[PDB]
Amino acid sequence: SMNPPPPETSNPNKPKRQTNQLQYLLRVVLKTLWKHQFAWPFQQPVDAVKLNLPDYYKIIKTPMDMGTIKKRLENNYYWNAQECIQDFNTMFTNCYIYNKPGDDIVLMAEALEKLFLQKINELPTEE
Ligand SMILES: O=c1cc(N2CCNCC2)oc2c(-c3ccccc3)cccc12
Repeated sequence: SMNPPPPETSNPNKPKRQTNQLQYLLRVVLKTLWKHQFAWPFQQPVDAVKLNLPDYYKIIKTPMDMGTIKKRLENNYYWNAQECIQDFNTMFTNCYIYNKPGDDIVLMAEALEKLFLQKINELPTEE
């Protein structure tokens, strides 16, 4: 059993910016979810080998995790806020796609997503 390579966190061929919205996504949104009691499973890529989930990367073709998002934000990898917001949503959706409703991992994702939605509701207007 093998894990795929993780998502890229640097790409000199990809245009990127610092924006006040992206700064908010790191300082407020990522920071808030990262410190949460249920953050730990989402702080790095899913290790499908160690977790004995050999079908994981057959079902999940767009893996994403907050470790990757954190690195991307710190590196200023993104062009806009929507790209980063999409990464968070991909992470949550992967969990709901792979697992059953009410599973502990799904409950954890739901708690993080609730806070995510609350914080992005107050995403500042672009300066
Ligand atoms: O979709 C998942 C599906 C699963 N599993 C399916 C249910 N049993 C635990 C692993 O785990 C996940 C984990 C995880 C990582 C380390 C320990 C525990 C969980 C993290 C993120 C997503 C999943």
